Amino acid sequence: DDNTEIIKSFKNFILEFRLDSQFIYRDQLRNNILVKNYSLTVNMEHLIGYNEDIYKKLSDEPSDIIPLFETAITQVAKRISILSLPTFQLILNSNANQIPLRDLDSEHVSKIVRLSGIIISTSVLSSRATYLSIMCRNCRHTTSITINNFNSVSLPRSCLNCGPDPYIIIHESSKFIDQQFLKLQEIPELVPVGEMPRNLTMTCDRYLTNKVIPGTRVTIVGIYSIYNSVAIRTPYIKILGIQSDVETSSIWNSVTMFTEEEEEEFLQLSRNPKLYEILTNSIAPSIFGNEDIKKAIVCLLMGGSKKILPDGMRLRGDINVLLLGDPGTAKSQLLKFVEKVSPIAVYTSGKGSSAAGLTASVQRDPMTREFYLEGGAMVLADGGVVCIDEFDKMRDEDRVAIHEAMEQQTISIAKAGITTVLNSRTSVLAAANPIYGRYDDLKSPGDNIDFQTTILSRFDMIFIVKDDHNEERDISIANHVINIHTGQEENGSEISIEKMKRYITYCRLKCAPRLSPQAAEKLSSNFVTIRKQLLINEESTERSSIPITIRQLEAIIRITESLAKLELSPIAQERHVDEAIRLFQASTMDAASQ
Amino acid sequence: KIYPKLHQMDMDKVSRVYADLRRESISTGSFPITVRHLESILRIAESFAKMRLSEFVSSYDLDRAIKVVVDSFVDAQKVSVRRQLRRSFAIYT
Amino acid sequence: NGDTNNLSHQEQEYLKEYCDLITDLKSGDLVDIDLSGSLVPPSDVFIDVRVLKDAGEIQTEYGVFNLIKDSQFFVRQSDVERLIQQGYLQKI
Amino acid sequence: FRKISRDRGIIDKIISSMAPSIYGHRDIKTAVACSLFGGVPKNVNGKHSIRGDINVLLLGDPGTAKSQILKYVEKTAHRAVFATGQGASAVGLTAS
Amino acid sequence: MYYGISQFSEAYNKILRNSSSHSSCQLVIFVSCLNIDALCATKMLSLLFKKQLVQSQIVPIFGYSELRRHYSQLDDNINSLLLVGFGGVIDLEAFLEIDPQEYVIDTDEKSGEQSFRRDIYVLDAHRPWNLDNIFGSQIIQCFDDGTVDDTLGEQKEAYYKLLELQRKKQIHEYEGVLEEYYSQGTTVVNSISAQIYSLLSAIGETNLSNLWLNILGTTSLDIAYAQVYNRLYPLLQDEVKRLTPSSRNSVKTPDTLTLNIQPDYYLFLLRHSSLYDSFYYSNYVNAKLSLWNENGKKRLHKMFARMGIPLSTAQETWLYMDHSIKRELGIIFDKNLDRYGLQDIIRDGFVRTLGYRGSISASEFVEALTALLEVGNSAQKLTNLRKRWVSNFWLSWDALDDRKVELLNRGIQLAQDLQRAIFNTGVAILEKKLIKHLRIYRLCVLQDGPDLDLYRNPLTLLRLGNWLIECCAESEDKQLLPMVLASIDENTDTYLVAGLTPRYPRGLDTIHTKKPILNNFSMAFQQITAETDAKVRIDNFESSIIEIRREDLSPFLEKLTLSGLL
Amino acid sequence: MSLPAHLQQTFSPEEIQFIVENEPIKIFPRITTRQKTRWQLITTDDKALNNMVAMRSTEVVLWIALLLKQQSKCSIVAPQWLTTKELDRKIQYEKTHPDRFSELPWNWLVLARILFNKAKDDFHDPIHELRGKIQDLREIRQIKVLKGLKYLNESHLQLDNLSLLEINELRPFITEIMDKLREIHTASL
Ligand SMILES: Nc1ncnc2c1ncn2[C@@H]1O[C@H](COP(=O)(O)OP(=O)(O)OP(=O)(O)O)[C@@H](O)[C@H]1O
Ligand SMILES: Nc1ncnc2c1ncn2[C@@H]1O[C@H](COP(=O)(O)OP(=O)(O)O)[C@@H](O)[C@H]1O
Ligand SMILES: [Mg+2]
Ligand SMILES: [Mg+2]
Ligand SMILES: [Zn+2]
Repeated sequence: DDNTEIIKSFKNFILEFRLDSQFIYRDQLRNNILVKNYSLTVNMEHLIGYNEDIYKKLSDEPSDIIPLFETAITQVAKRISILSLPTFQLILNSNANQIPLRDLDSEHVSKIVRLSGIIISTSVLSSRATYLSIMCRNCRHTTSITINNFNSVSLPRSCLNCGPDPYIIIHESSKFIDQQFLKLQEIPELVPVGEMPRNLTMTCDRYLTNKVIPGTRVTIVGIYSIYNSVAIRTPYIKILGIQSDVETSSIWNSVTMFTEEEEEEFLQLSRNPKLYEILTNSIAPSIFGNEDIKKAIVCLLMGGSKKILPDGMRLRGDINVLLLGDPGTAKSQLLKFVEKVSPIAVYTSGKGSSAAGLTASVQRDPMTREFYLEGGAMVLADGGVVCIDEFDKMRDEDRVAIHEAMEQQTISIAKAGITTVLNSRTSVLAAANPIYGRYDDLKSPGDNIDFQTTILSRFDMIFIVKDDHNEERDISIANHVINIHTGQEENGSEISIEKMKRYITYCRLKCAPRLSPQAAEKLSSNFVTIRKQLLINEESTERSSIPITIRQLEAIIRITESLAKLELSPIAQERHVDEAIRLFQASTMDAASQ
Repeated sequence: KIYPKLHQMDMDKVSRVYADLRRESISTGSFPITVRHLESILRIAESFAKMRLSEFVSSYDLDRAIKVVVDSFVDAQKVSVRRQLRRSFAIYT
Repeated sequence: NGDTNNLSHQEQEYLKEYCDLITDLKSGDLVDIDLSGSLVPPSDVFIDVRVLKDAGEIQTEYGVFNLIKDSQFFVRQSDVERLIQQGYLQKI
Repeated sequence: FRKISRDRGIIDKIISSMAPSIYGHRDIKTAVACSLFGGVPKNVNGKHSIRGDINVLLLGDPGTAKSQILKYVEKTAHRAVFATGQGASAVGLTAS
Repeated sequence: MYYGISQFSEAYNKILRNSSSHSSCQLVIFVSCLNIDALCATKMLSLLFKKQLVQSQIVPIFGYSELRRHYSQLDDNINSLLLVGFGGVIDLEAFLEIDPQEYVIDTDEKSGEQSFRRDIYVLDAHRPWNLDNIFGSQIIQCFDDGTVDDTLGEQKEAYYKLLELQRKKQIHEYEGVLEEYYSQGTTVVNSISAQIYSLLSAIGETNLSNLWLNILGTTSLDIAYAQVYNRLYPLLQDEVKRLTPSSRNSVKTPDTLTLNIQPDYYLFLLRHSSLYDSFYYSNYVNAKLSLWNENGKKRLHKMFARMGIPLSTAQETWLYMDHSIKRELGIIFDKNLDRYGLQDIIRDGFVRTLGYRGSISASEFVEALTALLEVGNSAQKLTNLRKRWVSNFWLSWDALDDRKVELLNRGIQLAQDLQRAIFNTGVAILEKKLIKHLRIYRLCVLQDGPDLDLYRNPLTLLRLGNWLIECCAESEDKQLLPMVLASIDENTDTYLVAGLTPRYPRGLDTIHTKKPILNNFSMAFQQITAETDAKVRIDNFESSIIEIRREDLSPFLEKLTLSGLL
Repeated sequence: MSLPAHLQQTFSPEEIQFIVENEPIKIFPRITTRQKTRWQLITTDDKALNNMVAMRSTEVVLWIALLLKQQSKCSIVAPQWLTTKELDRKIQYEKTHPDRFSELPWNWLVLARILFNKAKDDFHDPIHELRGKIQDLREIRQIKVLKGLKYLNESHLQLDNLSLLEINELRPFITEIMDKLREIHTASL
C-alpha cells in the first residue's frame, strides 16, 4: 500500500529531476549500468529541492525507507537498460553539520548522521545472504527468501508433521554479497580533555568495500543503529557513503584516478619554468630559512625510481633524511609538516616506540587461540614517509630493527610459527640531538655523534644544523616570528597542502626518470673525487664517523632521479645532477668535513 | 573565557631584546637562548593581558614580560659579569 | 592569418615559404572568402564580447573599436571575429 | 570578577595572593601566576602549531620554600598532578 | 534640459532614432563601478537594447578622473552617451570642457534650435541637481523623477533671472537664493532601476526578469535610505501581484519560476547559513543585544532557549534544519521576539525560486552581489587597485544571470567571510573604545588592525561604518552625530576618510523620522581642501569619501572641528 | 594542415546544426511585407518572404525563421511530429518492434533542441512533457543501437531510419571497427 506509493515517488524523482536540460540521475544511472556499476549516488540537497516530503520520509525511518529507494532504482534501471541485474545500491551525499564522534548517543539512534574520523582497522571481506534457497527436511518443500541488509530475518520456524526449524539452506542456488567491518577513531584535535580516543564499529556493503586503508582520515554518512550481541545494545554505524581526501584506489593499484581536468592542471603546473622554487617555498611557510632542508624534504617526498634487475636484485628508490641539530632549529615542526603534507605518513616518537611497535607484532586472537600479525608504523606507512622524532632517544634494541626496513624495504618475521616477509617501502625522516645537546666544536665529531656508522650509512642526506648567533639573522627570525604571532600569497609562488599532495601522488604514479650517459659520467667523477677527499681528510687519531660508501652514490642517483621526476621529465640531465651534487655537498659532505 | 590577541606592539623593541639576549648568551656555559624564548616573551605578555580579563595585549603587559625574562636571564649569570649585564640591560628593565 | 629557436634553419625557411604560399593563395580568385578564417559555422549574428587585453583605438576594416580592458561590446560576430582569434576579445 | 579586573592594580594583587604564607620570593610568585594563567595557543593557517603554555623551573637552596609553592599550585590549579623524582617512570608520565 | 516622467519614452525613441545603425556602433554607456543600483539599471538597459539589436559598449568607471579620461578618449561616431549612476551633482559641461559650438551640426534660424552630434543622458538618483545641467545646458539631458517641477520652480526663476542679467540688489537676492539652494547636503531620492522600469512600462517591455532587476535595485537602498525603500515598496507589491499568474495549483516543474511576497527577516543570509549565524551576524540584532561582548552572547543563548529551539538545532544549516521548527518559525518569532526588543525583525520581502532549486530573497541576492563587487577575484598601485575593482564589476554583472549560479554561491560564501571579518573589526574597535566623541561629530581611526587591507575598498569601509552606526549609536538614546571613519594602507601610506550621516532608530515612524538627514560632509571637505594645502583627493563619485596623506589627517581634523559646518 | 584532425572524416555538431538549419519551416508572420526593401537572397527563395501577410501560414528557411523570431516578428509553428500524442505513438511503435527504428524525421534531435532553446512559448504542449518524451525515445534508440552494434562485419551494414546526429556520433567507432575487420579479412585471403 504505502510502500508502493513510496516506490512510485522515488521513481518519479529519478525520472523527472533536471536543473537545466540534463536529467542528472537518469543519465548517471545509464552510465553506471554501462560499465557494470550497479549503484547510484544521490545528493540530498537535490532530494530536498524536488520534494521536502520525500526527504522527511527518508530521514524519519531510514532503515525502512532506503530499501524501497533501492527497489525503485532497480526498477528504473531495468526500464532504462533492458528492452522488453541485481538490486542496486544507494549511496548518499550530504552537507549537514558533522557530529563529533563522542557526541553520538541515545538521541541519535536510528538516524542519518555525518561524522569524520581516522580508520585504524579493516576486516577481511565476509559473505552476506541476499537470495536464499531453502528446503524442508521432511516433505522437501522448495522455498525462497529475499533479504535486505538493513536491520531494524530468519529461517521459518514452521514448515509450509515437521519439527521446529525444519528448513535447510541450499547453497548452490543462493546469491551472496560482500561485507566488511571497519574501526573508526576520532580525530586527535576533537578529543575532549584528558580522554582516550574512542573507537566505533562500522560496516559497508558491496561497492563501499575496499575503499579505505588504515590510517587515513575519512568522512562517513550512515545510520547510527544498534545490535544485540540483556538491557543493552552495542552501537554501530551502517555506512551509506565514504568521502576521503586520499585516492586509495590509485595508491594500491597501478591504475590511477585523475579527472581530465586534473591531469591537465598538473601538466600546466609541471610546465612552469620554476616549479622547484614554488615547491621549496610551499613547504613550512611559517619557518624562516632552512632552504636546503626544504629542498631535501621535497626530494624525499618526490622520491626516486626503483629498478628490478633481470637476476632478481632490487634497488631501493626511497630517500631518507636525518636532522642532527641544536634545540630551537624547528626540526620537529618540519617533521609535523611533512607528516601533514605527504599522502601517507605516520608521526612517531623514538622514545615512545618499540621494536614490535615499528615493524609488526605477533598477536594471539582471544577466541580462536591462533597467532596473527598486526602492523606497525612501517607497515601502516607503506608507500609513504615515517617521521621518527627524537631519534636519539630510541633504545639500541628498538633501533636495530629498522635497518632491513630502511635498506631492503622488507620485514622478516619468524615468531610463533609464522614465517613471512612483509613489504615496507617507506622513507624515513628522523630528527635527533647530539650527545651533549649541542654540537660542541671543541670536541671531535665522533664524540658529538653516538650513532654507529651502520645506521648513518643508510641515511641519504645528513644535516648537521648548528645555531649560530648572528645579529642580522637573529633580527630577521625575530621579525618573522613576530609577524607570524601577530598576524596568503597564492600568486603562483606557493600551492596549498591539498594541491601539493595531489601533485606528489600524480608524479609518483606517473614518472620514473632515468640517467643519461653524461649524468653517469659526471656522477662517477664526483664519487671518485668525494671518496678521495674523504681518504685525504682522515686523521691518524680517529676514523671518519660520517661514512661515504656505495650507498651515498645510490643516494645521489636517487636525488637526481627525484629532481628529474619533479618536472615530469622522462630523462635526468646534467642540470639535475648539478643540483643533486650541490645538495649532497651542502648536507652530507658538510657534516663529514667538520 | 579569555583569549587575548596582539595587534599593536613595538616590533623593534622585542627584536632588539632578543638579539641582545642571544649576543650575551653566546658565552660558554650560559643559559640557552633560542626562538623558544622570544615565543615565551610573547606568551608571558599574553598571560599578563589575560590576568586583567583584557581581550587585547597592551604595551604595559609586553614591557612587564620583557622585564621578567631579562631579569631572569641577568640573575642566571655569574657574580663577576652580573654587574656588567645588569648595566647593559638597564634600558629594558 | 599567414619560439622559432626550436626550429632548424631548414624548417624556418620552409615555414616562411609556406606562409608566402598561403598569402599568394589568399590573393587569388578566393579573395572574397578568407581561407584562413574560422571553421565553426556561423550561428548568431550579434554576440556579446569582452576585452581581455588593453589596447589602443585599433581601426579595423569594419569599424573603430576602442578596446578598453574590461569593457563589453554588443557587436556582430563577423566584425570582431579576427580580434577574438588573436585573443584581444572574448565571447561571453 | 569583571569589577575586580577593572581595577588598575589587579596584576599586583594577583601576584601578592600567590602563596600568601610564603614571605618573599616575588619572582617565584610572578612566574607561578604566569604559568597558572598561561598563554594562548595558535594555529597559523592550520599548518603551524605554536605552544601556548608556560613552563617554570625552580633551581634553589634546600630550604627556600619550593615544595610548598608546588603544593599551592596543585591546590589552585583546576587540574593538577603531583609527582616526585624517582617516583615517576618514563611511561607513568605520558601513556602506557 | 531635463525629461519629465512621461518623456522617458521620447528619450528612448530619440536614442533609437540617432544611435541605431547596423554598420557601426554609436552608443556608449558609462556606469558607476561600485553601485548595485547602477549595475541593475545598466543590465536592464543592456537587455532592452539587445532586444532592438542596438550596437553598444559598456564601460565601468571609478571616479571622475577616469570619466574625464574615457570621455577624452571617445570617438566621434558616438551619437549618444549614457551616464548611469553619476554626473547629477557636477557640471558636466564645465567639468568635461564641452563647448557647444564645437559640438553643433546644423543651426536653423527659424527653428531657433541647434543640432549636436553627441548627446549625453544622465541617470542620477543623487540630489541636489546642478542647475547648470538642468536649466542652462542643452547638450546635457537629465532623467528627472519630477523633482524639478515639484520643488525647483523658485530656483528655476532665480537662475533664469540671473542669466537674464539698483539692479545690484536684485542680483544679490537671486544669487543669495541660489547659494542657499547650493548650500544643502547630498542624499538619494529615488532608485534608477525604478525609472528604467517606468520607461519599460511606458514602452511595454516589462516582464519578470525586469521586475526582478527592479526589485534588486530598489532593495539595494534599504540598508542606508530606508525611506526611499518604504516609498517604493507599494509599487513593487502591486507589480508583483500584476505579473504573477492567478493560479498556483499546478505542481512544481523543473522550469517553473516563482516570485512571491513572503515574510522576510532582518537577518544575515538566513537561507544560506544557520539560524544562529543569522542572528549573530546581523547589524540590528547586534545593535539591540550588543553581541560584541559575553553579555550579548548570553542573552542570545537565553532567547534561543526560551524559543524552544535547541542550540544544536539552531546551528544546523537551513536546508537540513528540522522541518517542524522551520514551519513554526513564524509563530515562534511572533511570540518571543517582542520580549528581547527584536520586534522589527518581522518584515515582508521578495523571494524568487526556480524549479527544483533553492529559494533566495532579494536582500540575500544584493548581499551576494555586493560581496562579489568588494572582494571578488604610488599612482601605479592606485591604478592597479581601481583596475581590480573594475574587473570585479564584471563578476558582479555575471552573477545576475540565471545560468551562472556558481558565481552566486561563491558570492554568498564571500559575503559570509566579509561579514565575519567586519564583525571582528567592529569588536576590536568597540572593545578598545577607539570612537572618540567630539561635540560636533564622532571620530574613529584604524591604524593597526588585523585586516586593514580589506578596507581599501570604499564599499567595505561603508559596510563597517554602517555596522558601527547601527551598533551603540542608533541605540543608547544619544543625540545623532555624523561619524568619521578612517583607515590606513601601508602599501601607499595614505588614509581613506569616509563621512557617514546619522540614522534614526530603525522602524520608528515619526514626524522627525519622516524628515531626512542630509550629508553635509562633501561641502566641508571641499572647503577645507581648497583652503588648506594637503593634496587631498575628491575624485570619488561619493563626495564624502576622500583620500588623505598620512601626515595631514591631524590638521584636517583640527580644521574640521573648527569649521562647524558639519 | 589546412583542416584540423577533429574535422577529418566527420562533422562536428555545429556543422550538423548548420546543415539542419537549411531546411524549411512554417511560421506565422507578425508583419505584412506583401504590397497591395525587398528580400533578394541567392541561397534560398525570396518569393515567400516578400509575399508574407500577418497571421497567415508561410514557409521560410529555419535560420531566417529564427532571425525573425529573435525580433518577435514571427511565431514558429512547431512540427506536427513534435506533439505529445505523436511522440507517445512513436514510443509505442519503438516498444512493439525491438528490431527496427521508428520513422522519426532525420533531424528530430537537432530541431527539437533548437526549438526548445529558441521557441519556448510557441509550443502548444508543456515543454517538460516534450523533454521527457524525447529523453525516453533517445534511451530506447540507444538500447537498440547497442543491441545492433553486435553484428559488425567485413561486409555491408544497414541502419534504417537512424537520425543524422546518431549517425554522426557513431561514425568513428563503426567505421574504424569495420575497416579493421575488412583489413583482417583481406589479409587472410
Ligand atoms: N626559523 C623559525 N621560524 C619559525 N619558528 C621557528 C623557527 N625556529 C624555531 N622556531 C620555533 O621554535 C620552537 C622550537 O620547537 P621545535 O620543537 O620546533 O624545535 P626542534 O628544532 O625540534 O628542537 P628540539 O631538539 O629541542 O626538540 C617552535 O615553536 C618553532 O616554531
Ligand atoms: N620564604 C619562606 N616563608 C615562609 N616559610 C618558609 C620560607 N622558606 C621556608 N619556609 C618554611 O620552611 C620549610 C621548607 O621546606 P620545603 O620548602 O618543603 O623544602 P624544599 O625547599 O626542599 O622543598 C617549609 O615548611 C616552610 O614553612
Ligand atoms: Mg623536537
Ligand atoms: Mg623540596
Ligand atoms: Zn515440512
